[PDB]
Amino acid sequence: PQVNGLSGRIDFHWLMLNPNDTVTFSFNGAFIAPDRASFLRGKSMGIQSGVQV
Amino acid sequence: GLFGAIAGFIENGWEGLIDGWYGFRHQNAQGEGTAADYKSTQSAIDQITGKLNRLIEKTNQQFELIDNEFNEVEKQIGNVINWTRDSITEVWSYNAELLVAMENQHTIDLADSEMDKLYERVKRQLRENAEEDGTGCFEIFHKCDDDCMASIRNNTYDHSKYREEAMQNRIQ
Ligand SMILES: *[C@@H]1O[C@H](CO)[C@@H](O)[C@H](O)[C@H]1NC(C)=O
Ligand SMILES: *[C@@H]1O[C@H](CO)[C@@H](O)[C@H](O)[C@H]1NC(C)=O
Repeated sequence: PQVNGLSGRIDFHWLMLNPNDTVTFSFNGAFIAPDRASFLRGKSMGIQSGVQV
Repeated sequence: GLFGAIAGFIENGWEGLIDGWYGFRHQNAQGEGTAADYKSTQSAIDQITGKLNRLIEKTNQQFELIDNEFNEVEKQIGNVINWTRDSITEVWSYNAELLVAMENQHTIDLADSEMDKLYERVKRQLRENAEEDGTGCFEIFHKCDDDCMASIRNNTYDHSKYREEAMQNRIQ
């Protein structure tokens, strides 16, 4: 179904590389490759709300 | 109460006594007089305080989101979560209502004890000088001036220095 004008869809997958391990991507098409990785800075708490801060 | 002196033989309370929780009200030659007893009143207040200091300013544990209000989680896991949470709510609701009944039952009897402890202590000071009618009163059988009354309050009453006089009026 049309969402933002496109009837195609991208499926986002994820894994968590442990330190010193290696991830490998074989692909001959239909790939959305990561440019940058992401690391967690510490601890926090998330909530869901609709009120003033 | 459990010790029957908050409803047993003290018929009613004294709305005028705002000095404390428990107290004395005497009658003698010089006239009327009302004073509160600190050592008792504070003994119950220090006790209610213990309860409050136990139920208030608890440092509860940190919990995180497992649900999603904006993008509902999968159904089968959403039900195990809704189910589990509903069950814990039963426990705490039960634990909350039961704890208060336990505590409120205790506090209400606890106050009795402080009344009976005061009453049954004053009676021992007046060993054979007085008799108790049974309304929470002590019929004194000697001249007890307003200094003799205050003697009872701070526990300086020397039963011996009135005994022979009191025992006389007691038997005639
Ligand atoms: C990862 O390898 C580096 C050197 O290649 C080493 O200094 C480090 O201790 C290793 N860390 C772990 C968790 O194996
Ligand atoms: C779980 O409960 C929430 C409200 O607490 C409700 O909105 C949601 O639809 C429920 N999920 C299921 C699968 O019943």
